[PDB]
Amino acid sequence: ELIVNVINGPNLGRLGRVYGGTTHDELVALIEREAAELGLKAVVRQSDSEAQLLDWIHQAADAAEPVILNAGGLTHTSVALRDACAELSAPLIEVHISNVHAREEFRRHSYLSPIATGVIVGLGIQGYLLALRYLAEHV
Amino acid sequence: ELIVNVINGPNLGRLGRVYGGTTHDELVALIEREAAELGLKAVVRQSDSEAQLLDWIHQAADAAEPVILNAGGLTHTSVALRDACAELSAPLIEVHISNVHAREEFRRHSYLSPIATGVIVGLGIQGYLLALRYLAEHV
Amino acid sequence: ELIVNVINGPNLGRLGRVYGGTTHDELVALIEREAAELGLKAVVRQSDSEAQLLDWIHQAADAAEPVILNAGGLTHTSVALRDACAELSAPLIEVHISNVHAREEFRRHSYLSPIATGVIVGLGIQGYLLALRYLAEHV
Amino acid sequence: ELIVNVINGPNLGRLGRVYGGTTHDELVALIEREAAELGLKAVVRQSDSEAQLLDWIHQAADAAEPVILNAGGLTHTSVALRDACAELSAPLIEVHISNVHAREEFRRHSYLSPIATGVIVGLGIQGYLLALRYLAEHV
Amino acid sequence: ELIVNVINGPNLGRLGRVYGGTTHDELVALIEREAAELGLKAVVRQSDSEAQLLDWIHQAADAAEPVILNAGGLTHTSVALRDACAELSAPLIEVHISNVHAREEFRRHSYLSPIATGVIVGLGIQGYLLALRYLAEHV
Amino acid sequence: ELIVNVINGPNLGRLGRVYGGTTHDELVALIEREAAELGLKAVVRQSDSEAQLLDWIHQAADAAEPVILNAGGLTHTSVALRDACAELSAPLIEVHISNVHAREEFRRHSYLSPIATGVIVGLGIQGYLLALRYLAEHV
Amino acid sequence: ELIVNVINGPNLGRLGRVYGGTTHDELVALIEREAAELGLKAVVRQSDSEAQLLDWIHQAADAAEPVILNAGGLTHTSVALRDACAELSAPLIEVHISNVHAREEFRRHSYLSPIATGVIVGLGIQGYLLALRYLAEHV
Amino acid sequence: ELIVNVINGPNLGRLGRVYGGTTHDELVALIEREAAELGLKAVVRQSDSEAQLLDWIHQAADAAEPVILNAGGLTHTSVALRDACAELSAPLIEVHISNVHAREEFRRHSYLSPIATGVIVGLGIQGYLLALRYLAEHV
Amino acid sequence: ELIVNVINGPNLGRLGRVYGGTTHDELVALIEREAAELGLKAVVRQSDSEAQLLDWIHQAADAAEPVILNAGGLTHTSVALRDACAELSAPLIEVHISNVHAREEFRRHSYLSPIATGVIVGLGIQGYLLALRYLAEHV
Amino acid sequence: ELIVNVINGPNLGRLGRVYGGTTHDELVALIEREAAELGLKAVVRQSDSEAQLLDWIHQAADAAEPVILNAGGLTHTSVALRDACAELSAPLIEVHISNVHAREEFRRHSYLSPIATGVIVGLGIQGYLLALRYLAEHV
Amino acid sequence: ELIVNVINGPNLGRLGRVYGGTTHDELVALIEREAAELGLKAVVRQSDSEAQLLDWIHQAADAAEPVILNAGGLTHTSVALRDACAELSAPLIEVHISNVHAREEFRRHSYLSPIATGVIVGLGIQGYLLALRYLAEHV
Amino acid sequence: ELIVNVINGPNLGRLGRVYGGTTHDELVALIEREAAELGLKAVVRQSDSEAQLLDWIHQAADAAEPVILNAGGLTHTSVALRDACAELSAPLIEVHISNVHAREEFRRHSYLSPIATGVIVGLGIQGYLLALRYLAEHV
Ligand SMILES: O=C(O)[C@]1(O)C=C[C@@H](O)[C@H](O)C1
Ligand SMILES: O=C(O)[C@]1(O)C=C[C@@H](O)[C@H](O)C1
Ligand SMILES: O=C(O)[C@]1(O)C=C[C@@H](O)[C@H](O)C1
Ligand SMILES: O=C(O)[C@]1(O)C=C[C@@H](O)[C@H](O)C1
Ligand SMILES: O=C(O)[C@]1(O)C=C[C@@H](O)[C@H](O)C1
Ligand SMILES: O=C(O)[C@]1(O)C=C[C@@H](O)[C@H](O)C1
Ligand SMILES: O=C(O)[C@]1(O)C=C[C@@H](O)[C@H](O)C1
Ligand SMILES: O=C(O)[C@]1(O)C=C[C@@H](O)[C@H](O)C1
Ligand SMILES: O=C(O)[C@]1(O)C=C[C@@H](O)[C@H](O)C1
Ligand SMILES: O=C(O)[C@]1(O)C=C[C@@H](O)[C@H](O)C1
Ligand SMILES: O=C(O)[C@]1(O)C=C[C@@H](O)[C@H](O)C1
Ligand SMILES: O=C(O)[C@]1(O)C=C[C@@H](O)[C@H](O)C1
Ligand SMILES: [Cl-]
Ligand SMILES: [Cl-]
Ligand SMILES: [Cl-]
Ligand SMILES: [Cl-]
Ligand SMILES: [Cl-]
Ligand SMILES: [Cl-]
Ligand SMILES: [Cl-]
Ligand SMILES: [Cl-]
Ligand SMILES: [Cl-]
Ligand SMILES: [Cl-]
Ligand SMILES: [Cl-]
Ligand SMILES: [Cl-]
Ligand SMILES: [Cl-]
Ligand SMILES: [Cl-]
Ligand SMILES: [Cl-]
Ligand SMILES: [Cl-]
Ligand SMILES: [Cl-]
Ligand SMILES: [Cl-]
Repeated sequence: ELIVNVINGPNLGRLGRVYGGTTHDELVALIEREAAELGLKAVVRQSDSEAQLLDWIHQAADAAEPVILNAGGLTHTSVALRDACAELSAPLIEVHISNVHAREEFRRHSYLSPIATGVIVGLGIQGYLLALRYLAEHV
Repeated sequence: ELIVNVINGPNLGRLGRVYGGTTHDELVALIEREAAELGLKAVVRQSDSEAQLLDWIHQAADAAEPVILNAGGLTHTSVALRDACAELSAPLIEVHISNVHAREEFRRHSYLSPIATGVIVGLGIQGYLLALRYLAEHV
Repeated sequence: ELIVNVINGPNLGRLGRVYGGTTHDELVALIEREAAELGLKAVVRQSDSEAQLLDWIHQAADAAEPVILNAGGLTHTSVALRDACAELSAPLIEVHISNVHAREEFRRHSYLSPIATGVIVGLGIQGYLLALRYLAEHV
Repeated sequence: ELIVNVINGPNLGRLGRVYGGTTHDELVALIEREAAELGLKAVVRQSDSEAQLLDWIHQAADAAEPVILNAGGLTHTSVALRDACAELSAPLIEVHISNVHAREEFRRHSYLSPIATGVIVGLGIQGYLLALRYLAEHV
Repeated sequence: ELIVNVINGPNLGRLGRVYGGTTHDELVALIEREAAELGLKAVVRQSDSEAQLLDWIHQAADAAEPVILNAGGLTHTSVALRDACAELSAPLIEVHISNVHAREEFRRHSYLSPIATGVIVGLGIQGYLLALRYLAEHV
Repeated sequence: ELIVNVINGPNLGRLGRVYGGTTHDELVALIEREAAELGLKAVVRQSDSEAQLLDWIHQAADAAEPVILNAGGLTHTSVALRDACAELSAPLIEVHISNVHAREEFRRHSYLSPIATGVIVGLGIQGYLLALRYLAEHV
Repeated sequence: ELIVNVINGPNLGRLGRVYGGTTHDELVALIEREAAELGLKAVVRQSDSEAQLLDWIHQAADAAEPVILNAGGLTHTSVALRDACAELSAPLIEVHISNVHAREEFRRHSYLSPIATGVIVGLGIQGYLLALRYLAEHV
Repeated sequence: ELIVNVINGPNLGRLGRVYGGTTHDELVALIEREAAELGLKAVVRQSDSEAQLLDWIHQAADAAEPVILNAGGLTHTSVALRDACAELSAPLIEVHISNVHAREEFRRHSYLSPIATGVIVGLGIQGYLLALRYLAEHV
Repeated sequence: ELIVNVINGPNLGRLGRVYGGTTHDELVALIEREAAELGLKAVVRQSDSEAQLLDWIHQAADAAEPVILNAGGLTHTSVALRDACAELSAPLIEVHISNVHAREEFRRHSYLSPIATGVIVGLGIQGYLLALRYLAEHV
Repeated sequence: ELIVNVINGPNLGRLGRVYGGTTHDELVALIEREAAELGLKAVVRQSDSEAQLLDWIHQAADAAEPVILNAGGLTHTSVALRDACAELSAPLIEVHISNVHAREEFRRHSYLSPIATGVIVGLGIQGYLLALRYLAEHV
Repeated sequence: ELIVNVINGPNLGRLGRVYGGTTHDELVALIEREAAELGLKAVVRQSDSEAQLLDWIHQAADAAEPVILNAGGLTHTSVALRDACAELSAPLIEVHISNVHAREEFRRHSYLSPIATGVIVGLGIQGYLLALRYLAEHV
Repeated sequence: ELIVNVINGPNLGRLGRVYGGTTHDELVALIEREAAELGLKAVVRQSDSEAQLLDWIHQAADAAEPVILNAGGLTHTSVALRDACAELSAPLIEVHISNVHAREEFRRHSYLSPIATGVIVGLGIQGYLLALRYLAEHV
């Protein structure tokens, strides 16, 4: 179907001021533009609140919509986020802008990867665009 | 520039008979077709021999050409492969067809990821295509 | 005394749609019915927000009321939740609907168990009812 | 059906002289009284001999009768006990009188929990009674 | 410059009812009094909400103001908090009222210490005052 | 009372030629000046000899005088130093000039912290001055 | 010489009702038949009692007779069994019916293998027969 | 069917000059002789080249022929070898001439055992013969 | 008082045929002779049965008699033995004939030492005699 | 022969003001008295200096005299002390006054025990006397 | 005798374009020149193929010639290489050009060092020359 | 320049009575002779006192003279020694006479290697001579 949810977690609202010079609004505009090219509709949301993130994931579970998720630090710490993402019946693509394996050791474990469909790391902001293209070819 | 090397390691010659139903020749034809669309030239090679893989990586180092590398099992075991890939001055994108984080614990460490530019896992054969598209936008 | 607090953490609002087919409202009605049978009053609350959970625990600490707590994923990750529960002077019973020891290894550690009075796991929704009955016999 | 086996392992014969002031005979009389209230028949047995415990578990496997098991120290050490309990087709409820998570680190692993239906810890002698009530509601 | 942010995390609102008999309002009044003595202005804030804490840290990053941070339990669990604190360009002093090394083993790791300027533990409420004095000598 | 012992361990005699540009004699003069301001007497001693350090600690134990201790490398290696410091009945403040948590992993464990009153790290030479001020307020 | 002891440990009396459909008596009859073919005499014994197993091993030590040993769960837990088997001067062949390496991680360590002559796992009941044939060729 | 592949890995060409006095050609002649006795045909191959080993395993996968494999050092290091052996649909028997559990700790883990049918260790060269006999009884 | 229990666990009945050339009866006669010299009565018992050992320990707990215990392999494996020994109100001296620290790594942990009064290892059979002499001076 | 060296390491000079109320001089007088009873000569020495301890051990190595050694904290930290003690050709008995296994985890490893003849822990000051008696019976 | 084998493993053919500016041919010429000075003959070989390396080691084993070996990445990964080197009866000197202990943690373990005569690391290309000089003095 | 410091740590004064038959004075005479051949001056010092070793290292730091250091046991235990050696601006060569990797596991970690220029192990006393020759070629 058309709709794809792009969910960013804590601190991703500060993009542009490791993660590069593009701002979160620029990111939204890039995503929406690529999604229209692809025949999808992208709904892009960001929150520093875990409960707010869980609500958005819950809604994608009930609507059976795919999710492209950059959980930020919660990647490495939240079992609650993992359990909500485990209910999604449509694909889940875990995105990271930086290469989490070229940093601290503790960033090289994700609670999320074992239940995601796939993972894209280190490809910068284009990683989101590439995740979108995967989803457009997989319907 | 135009040229991109796609290097597959041991056992990837057997694709199609976890990794899906597409054969290695089909993979080559998909890659070459997408690369022409993108304005690149893809040189796709596969070997079960580590020394053969090292030679191909060496040549990409000397020519300063990017590499999209699916090292297979060597991902988790070869320091020699890592050291040769560390000499590449152009981007290196680590690809895995399956989600290595939804399998055995020992597949969740890569010698390669810390020196790659980025990593794509679990997106099937499309992961190669997406890696190509990253490289076409990054020249 | 009469009052018992039943606190559910993140994702437990979604019960019924591992954790079984009963909904969170059904759970509330089962608990309140069993508590009246037992001569207690049950106050049942659920939140995906850690701060909201901490507030409820704080209030039970100040009122010296017992707590039956199913913290969900926070069980395995929150030191903050643990520290607030450590102030309770009345009993704390840790409940889990599923058997956390028949799942992933990371679910077999609880920040909570060392400061709880006791723990009930794998007995489904009845675990809450049984926790209530323990508290009715222990006043 | 009516019958429930309550099996205590080594040292539980010494109850009453961490584990509280009730004796093993008092425990038997409490259990039998609660089981009659519930419409069940409780057969309560205790042994310091692992082979004797294995025989009792074997017999519950062949008769398809549920077991409430407090294995004492064997909880943390016996793979043999685990393997016999794994054959039970009726529910197995692991009971501990003390909170094993508020003690030594080595008491926080059980060979038994991964194959039990559920686990009750730290609720004192009432834990047995509560296990019985779970079984009476689950037939 | 004059301004110093003092940020307390979850449960620190309950001070006074390990952490001693002074209340959070008393703490605020002590800090403000010492800061005026020193020629600074202290802005003291407390929240049980991680997102609220992240917002305050974000604002100190944008204003280039120093932070004295007692994150409570989040010290040991939050990568998100760490990443926001890593953006601060002015000093960050990690404070703990209790000696975290004389307690549970899990309190002896901090996500925060590697990116802080310095750390003060076990000196009670005076630790905040001493952190202030460090900052007044370092401008 | 008036007297405070400031004990520096191996290599701290070389300060000034990570640890900054102030010399050990300058440090002594700074400490003595701040201690007089505070109404105390500071006795500052440095040795590369563990036995010499143990003797000084022994004497503070017998006199019931507080100690501010920067043990240098011995922090991470000496159980003997720990055991002598455990006899002190007056406060012990562990000081480190550098942030030991922003360095090698092996510097992030101290034999000393669990028996100290408190710990100050990364605040440079001022850490000693701040430790003094804690002791002047705590008599 | 002619005699070979075949010793089965706890739970192996229940064979036939992972370990397959053959019963312990059938196993005995298969072994005795193969041993006669080979010119040996097989003495096959089974016990759920560790002390009973130790006695049988002791007797093989004093008689200098080889042992084919399937210790069941005791494989992974008993140092006492290991020490008695270490006295055997004739060969000891450790047998397991299932593949212990395709199961839980804890089954992949044996106290016995380092002192055995050799080990056969995963070959079902034939493993015993093959162990016998090894011993008939090694006299 | 008749055919069984016996594959030896690196260094096994040097047998006879821990592993005993029989040469690799003697081993081949022993195997072929026992296989004819059993009504099978044994094809025995040895290589120090991992790629050569992978090719032989690939061919057994395509022909659906059983494999008796002594991978030598590759046992403990190769994920590539493991993945090729995982495709075999006929039985795989892992053989080791020495007892790998009476040696260095690092020899007590095999990448191969979890996907083999069964494993024979420490029975010398007879282990191959016994593996053959297992396969002759299992068709 | 006069009576001292000397309890030997599994395999110690075989002394004399690492542990030296003295037999268990010789050991008994040496102990009884030294105990009479010392004004005590020694009751020396040995069993390969854990339940039998637990019974003897239970009886020493009820009589408030000291125990000198060489548990053999059970030292390193039994939590049940530990828990029964923890009830003894008179001294418990753990004896080992061999030096358990000059052997396998797994012999360097004892479940028993943390609850014993003291431990004697590597002094051969004299260790028992020395334990007796400690008890004669400690009444 | 007659002579026995009793060597105490750091902090043991402070005995009497865990380790009990006897002073180091009292200890010396007790030892010398027991040694004369036994027909030996005891030379008792104590130092907080590792080099001084090494010299004394060196001299016992050259004279081939036994050593009873309580190294204090150095037990757990010094490889240098271990290597010098490894040269002794006469017996070495490691003594500890307290039970090192009922304390911190880090006290339960000794660099010394693997090269000692034997070890006595937790028997208080009598442990020295008992070590002497072992040596008098072993010449 | 005169002959010394110098064996370089994978990637060492690329020297000169961490490892410095000298090329592999320059290295060969330096070695041969120093070996003639010393009265030896140096045979210097390099391969990226493990099987090729094993063959060269095999030949040195059969000829009883010493080996100076820089295995590159295989140092840290190959058990096969280790086992072939373990057959050498003449000295084996492990050489590394860089300091492997000032790099990643995984480079600080060698499969080779425990069976080598000696190891030289971090001395650059001169390390080979120094290894030669050791061998010339040791015949 | 001409001068090279050769520093030996604890127990190396006892050479000659694992480490071979040459005495420390013989070692000094060998070193001085080789150093004169090379055009250097060797100053060779040995101490069992860590403080004495630190003083010598300090002096080499201030004079900018190279150091060849065999720290003995302190290699594996001293952070203080490491920190003083880290100040040296001229090369530091870590020498060990024995192969520390063919011994106990605990000898295979050095605090020193990560800050040394290079390391020579297992080449006996010649290792010192070879270290000298490295330094003569590196000025
Ligand atoms: O987009 C990223 O690279 C990242 O997910 C963002 C924040 C961090 O906490 C993650 O480690 C990486
Ligand atoms: O493409 C893959 O999924 C993989 O790289 C292939 C072979 C395996 O050894 C890797 O673990 C995953
Ligand atoms: O109720 C349960 O079973 C659970 O507490 C709920 C959510 C999960 O995160 C816990 O692991 C188990
Ligand atoms: O009932 C109990 O609390 C326990 O099962 C009894 C004996 C101990 O060994 C277990 O750890 C706890
Ligand atoms: O101030 C403190 O001591 C602390 O930061 C407060 C709450 C706890 O979670 C930390 O461990 C310590
Ligand atoms: O003052 C310091 O920062 C330190 O205590 C000095 C020397 C080092 O060994 C400690 O790690 C830190
Ligand atoms: O025969 C077997 O497969 C086994 O020895 C029997 C019982 C289990 O406890 C062992 O893990 C395997
Ligand atoms: O046959 C053997 O015993 C072995 O497989 C051969 C070579 C070694 O690397 C294995 O550890 C054992
Ligand atoms: O007496 C002994 O040395 C020992 O207790 C006896 C049997 C073994 O299992 C223990 O490790 C040591
Ligand atoms: O005698 C003792 O108990 C001890 O050896 C003395 C000092 C401590 O450092 C040891 O841990 C125990
Ligand atoms: O020569 C060296 O420094 C090295 O052996 C070469 C390649 C790397 O893989 C080793 O870690 C070091
Ligand atoms: O020279 C040596 O081999 C050594 O440095 C000397 C003493 C020991 O403590 C080191 O482990 C090795
Ligand atoms: Cl996970
Ligand atoms: Cl890595
Ligand atoms: Cl990844
Ligand atoms: Cl915990
Ligand atoms: Cl539990
Ligand atoms: Cl388990
Ligand atoms: Cl960290
Ligand atoms: Cl500690
Ligand atoms: Cl700290
Ligand atoms: Cl073992
Ligand atoms: Cl595995
Ligand atoms: Cl095995
Ligand atoms: Cl323990
Ligand atoms: Cl050790
Ligand atoms: Cl001990
Ligand atoms: Cl190794
Ligand atoms: Cl290090
Ligand atoms: Cl090394």
